[PDB]
Amino acid sequence: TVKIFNITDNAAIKPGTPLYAAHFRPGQYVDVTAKTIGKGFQGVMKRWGFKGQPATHGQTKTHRRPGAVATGDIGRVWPGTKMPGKM
Amino acid sequence: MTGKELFEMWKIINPMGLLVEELKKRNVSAPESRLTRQSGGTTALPLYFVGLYCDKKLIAEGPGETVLVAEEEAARVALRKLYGFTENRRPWNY
Amino acid sequence: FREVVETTIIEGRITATPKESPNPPNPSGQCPICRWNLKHKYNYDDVLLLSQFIRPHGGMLPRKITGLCQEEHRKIEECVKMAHRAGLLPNHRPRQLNRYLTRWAPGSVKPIYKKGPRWNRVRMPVGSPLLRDNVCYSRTPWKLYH
Amino acid sequence: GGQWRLQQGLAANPSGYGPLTELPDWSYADGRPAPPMKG
Amino acid sequence: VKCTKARYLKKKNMRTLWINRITAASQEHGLKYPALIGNLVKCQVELNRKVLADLAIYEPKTFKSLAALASRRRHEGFAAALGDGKEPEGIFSRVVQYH
Amino acid sequence: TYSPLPDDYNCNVELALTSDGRTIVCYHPSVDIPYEHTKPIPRDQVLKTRLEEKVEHLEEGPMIEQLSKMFFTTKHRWYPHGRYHRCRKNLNPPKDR
Amino acid sequence: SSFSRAPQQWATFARIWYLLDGKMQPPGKLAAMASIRLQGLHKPVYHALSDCGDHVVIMNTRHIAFSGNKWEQKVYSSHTGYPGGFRQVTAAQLHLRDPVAIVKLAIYGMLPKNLHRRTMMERLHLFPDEYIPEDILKNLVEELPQPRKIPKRLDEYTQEEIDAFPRLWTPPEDYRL
Amino acid sequence: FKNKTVLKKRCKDCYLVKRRGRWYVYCKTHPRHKQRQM
Amino acid sequence: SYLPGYVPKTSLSSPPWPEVVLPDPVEETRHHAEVVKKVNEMIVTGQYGRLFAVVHFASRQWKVTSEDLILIGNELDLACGERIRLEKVLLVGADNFTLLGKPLLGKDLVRVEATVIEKTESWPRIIMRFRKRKNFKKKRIVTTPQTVLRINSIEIAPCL
Ligand SMILES: [Mg+2]
Ligand SMILES: [Mg+2]
Ligand SMILES: [Mg+2]
Ligand SMILES: [Zn+2]
Ligand SMILES: [Zn+2]
Repeated sequence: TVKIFNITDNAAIKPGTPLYAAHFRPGQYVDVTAKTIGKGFQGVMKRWGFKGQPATHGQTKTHRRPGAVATGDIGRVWPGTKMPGKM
Repeated sequence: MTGKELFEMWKIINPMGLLVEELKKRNVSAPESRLTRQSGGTTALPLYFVGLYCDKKLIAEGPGETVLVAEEEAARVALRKLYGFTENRRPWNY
Repeated sequence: FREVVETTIIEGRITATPKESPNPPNPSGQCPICRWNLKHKYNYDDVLLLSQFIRPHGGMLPRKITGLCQEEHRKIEECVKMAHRAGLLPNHRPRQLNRYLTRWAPGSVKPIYKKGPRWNRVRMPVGSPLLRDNVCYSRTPWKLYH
Repeated sequence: GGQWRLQQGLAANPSGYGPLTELPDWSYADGRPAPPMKG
Repeated sequence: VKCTKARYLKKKNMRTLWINRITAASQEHGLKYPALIGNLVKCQVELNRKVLADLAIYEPKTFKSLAALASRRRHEGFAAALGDGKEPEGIFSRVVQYH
Repeated sequence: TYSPLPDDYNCNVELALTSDGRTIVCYHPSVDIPYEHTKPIPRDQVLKTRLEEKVEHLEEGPMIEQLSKMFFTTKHRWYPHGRYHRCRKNLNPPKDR
Repeated sequence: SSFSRAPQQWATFARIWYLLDGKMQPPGKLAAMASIRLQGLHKPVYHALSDCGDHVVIMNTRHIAFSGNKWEQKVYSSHTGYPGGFRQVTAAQLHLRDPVAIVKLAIYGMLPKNLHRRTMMERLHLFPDEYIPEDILKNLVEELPQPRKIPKRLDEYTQEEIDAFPRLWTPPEDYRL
Repeated sequence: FKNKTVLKKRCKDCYLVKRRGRWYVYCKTHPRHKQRQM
Repeated sequence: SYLPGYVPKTSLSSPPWPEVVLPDPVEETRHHAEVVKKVNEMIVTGQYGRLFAVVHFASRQWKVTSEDLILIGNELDLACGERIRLEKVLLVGADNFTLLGKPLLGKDLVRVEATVIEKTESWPRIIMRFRKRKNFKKKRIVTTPQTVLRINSIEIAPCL
């Protein structure tokens, strides 16, 4: 992996140079960026934490589904609606 | 031969050469090429209007996409004007 | 004019005063505007006339001293406000968005978030209804609302 | 220019009773007058 | 049905194109289209919009002649309006009479 | 000293009326571009001067953005067309003058 | 003109690069003449299928002027189509973000609403300041005249103009001013 | 302040000022007399 | 001394358009005479070529030149191959001069000669009426007769 770091002009270091872990010191604060653990295609309960439907009390094949996705006046679903997908 | 032009009927190669020979044999100075008008130039679709001058007097002007083809078209215009076969010339009397 | 200085010692002196140009074209007029035949022939651009009728610090002189009638005085006042907002008086200052024909003070108008239907449209005012009566020189009158 | 033409008496339409609309369109090349137009 | 009604639309659109091109050429000469048209009609020159656009494209010097003529007629009309009396009618504001 | 239009861009329009006043005569010789208004025309030791043939093949995206930037057009002109339209096109169009 | 057919066509349908200045101009007057020149409606050879638009280069778009209180009243609305995407920014805020946005939007609204519009937009070139790239500067022909007339601030008046304008009124000789 | 369509001066010390495009009744001695134009 | 009516230079004191003074009529008339004489000598010498004319014909205006074709949309009671004189000449022009009628040029000044060379029919034009839900459908097919003329000559004579 190559990553691009934004620096000012006084922090220029020659290309081809080695960097080690003592570039950082104890007792400080850092930000760590990484690609998270992929979960595949997940539904709304695991992806978004939706409450879902109860198990018993007459329920037909609906325990883990999104309910209404929008209102009836709009004949569409709003962009950014939380749906199953890649997590 | 009604609706055709001179260099569609009679193909020539060096209109600048023919023009300088005609001007030399009728005793006027050699024509100078100058860039009269110019649009674009750094684009892929320029326009160059190149004029041919003799003793600081305009004898021709011609358009083109490059300076060289504009100069060639101006030479053709000058040849048509000298030879009398111009587009607004008198039509044939039938 | 008259000046006062402080140095405690305060005193005022009378300095040189400009005079009216000798032969007005309409000597029977009442206001200076009516006298010099400018009744509907000036705008906010005419900073020569407005500078004749303002104070050294951008404010305005009153009617009993300018000799102006009330319509003309209110028209000069609006022209002077519009000229100040257009920046046409750089030296008559107190104590970047470019403008002209500015009726209201720029910090007092709220943005028109909801324009109306085109029978009830909220228009933006331009110019001055007091300068509505100026000479048109055109077959279309002044548009006071845009 | 209809109101101007009316002020000059020259109809309002240029295709009304002028020489432009009533003179013959053509004639024979030797000079014989054409048969009259149907309009 | 579209063919039959498009005959009317064809005539209307061609007049619109002629007015557009006359507007363009007149504005190149500094005039406006109402100025050109009205003052040509006042000069008794009865060229229509079709041949006026055709002259705008293929005979620019003839169109500049027409534009200068219309501009001069406009100036004569303005001068007559300011004069308001019985000053002479103007060279190009004379009207040929037919009986 | 009066001119209805400036006489320095196309032709020198001079208007006239005949003595009977029935015809208008326009005299308009062209205006020639002056010399002073023009501008002059702009102007390995051991091996052969080898001709520099490089043609970097570009993908559809970079090629279309290069063409569109060069001609000041959008990408939609450069995207292809299908066989229906390709066979609908008239390849022997009528030609006048 | 006794040209050949291909050079005659090239001369007739060649593109021109017009130059337009900002600096105290109303965006809509700039936009009206820019839309005319971008469509090609200034040519008598105009047709909507003739593709006869030209290039318009507007500079000093940071120094435009709005008449009235349009800087504080006129609102530009957009909607990022997410629930809550509705943004309404004043002309002042839009100008302080993007100094070409106001002129660009005025020209965009005045161009015809067809599939040629974004082509004309890509032949439109806008620059906020006096700086123009060198290729464009070698491309330009005909700086078009400015629609507004620059009302000439008081300190710019010559002393000849100042003393030629008559003094209208006599001030009293005892007033403080 | 209280919103009024008709602004009335309830004292001799009330004064009318047009600020930020609206009329206001201000009273430095009786602050309950403060009025804002609608 | 300011004249009575003197308004000082403000923005609205004077009209925005520049002041225009027209030429004095007698000098202008002599100028018209000299311009017409110059154009007449140009016609006499023959310093022209390739005239065009705007000609009124069959309710329409045609901008014709020599060796031209025009398609008139009605029958013209003339046999094919027949020379006629077009007469209602609104304009005749050339390079360096044009002549304009008010509204028509005199026939002693310009002569347009054309020739009927074809008498034919137009391609079939479909006239269809249809109104929906009211059973309104009619079809008609017409062919308009037509005449193709060739403009032979445009001749001007010294008469100005
Ligand atoms: Mg549960
Ligand atoms: Mg069941
Ligand atoms: Mg179950
Ligand atoms: Zn007064
Ligand atoms: Zn109170």
